[PDB]
Amino acid sequence: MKLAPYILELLTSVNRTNGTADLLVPLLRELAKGRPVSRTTLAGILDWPAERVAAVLEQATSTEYDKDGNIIGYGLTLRETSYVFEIDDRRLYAWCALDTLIFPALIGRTARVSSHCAATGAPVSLTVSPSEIQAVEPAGMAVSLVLPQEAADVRQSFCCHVHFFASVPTAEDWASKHQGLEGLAIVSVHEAFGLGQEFNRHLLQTMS
Ligand SMILES: [Br-]
Ligand SMILES: [Br-]
Repeated sequence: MKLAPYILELLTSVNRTNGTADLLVPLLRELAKGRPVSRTTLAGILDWPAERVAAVLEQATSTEYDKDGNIIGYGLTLRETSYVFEIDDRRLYAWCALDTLIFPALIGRTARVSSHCAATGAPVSLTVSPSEIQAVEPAGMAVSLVLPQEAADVRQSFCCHVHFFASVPTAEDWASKHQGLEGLAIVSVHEAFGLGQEFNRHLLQTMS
């Protein structure tokens, strides 16, 4: 289907005033190491004053912190979710299915991704590299999409509705009971991977 509306609103969400756009890729590569990331440490990687890191993170209200106040989660997270994202034998997590498709290209790693079907609980897994997906199991895997909401925080408006499914027909039966979500749509995991590629392409080009 025509996914331009999802690309557009996802980009608008990160390019929004005080958006995450320019800190997102450096933060994700830092979290991919598997350790908490201090705000001060992130500021030096970015060469931003502390107040700028703070304003971005303050707007990103779903950012996850540990007991020491360090960053442990923003899309990619050290805190368990339904989306397992394993790099180099380190088990990390992601906030939603589409995140697992986007991150490999941004952090330059291949991930073994696993979850369960949101409609049936069936195990699903695949290998996501910067350029391709492989070992899609089961092969007909599907993803749900919704329209990101203006100014809303991404995780409650978008992430918590963006799931893996065992198949497009299973997913479409599930969707038929959730028509109250804005712009709900079902795509194959391949089409979702293509959407994330377009997101990443716009993201990287709009980066200093
Ligand atoms: Br369209
Ligand atoms: Br995002």
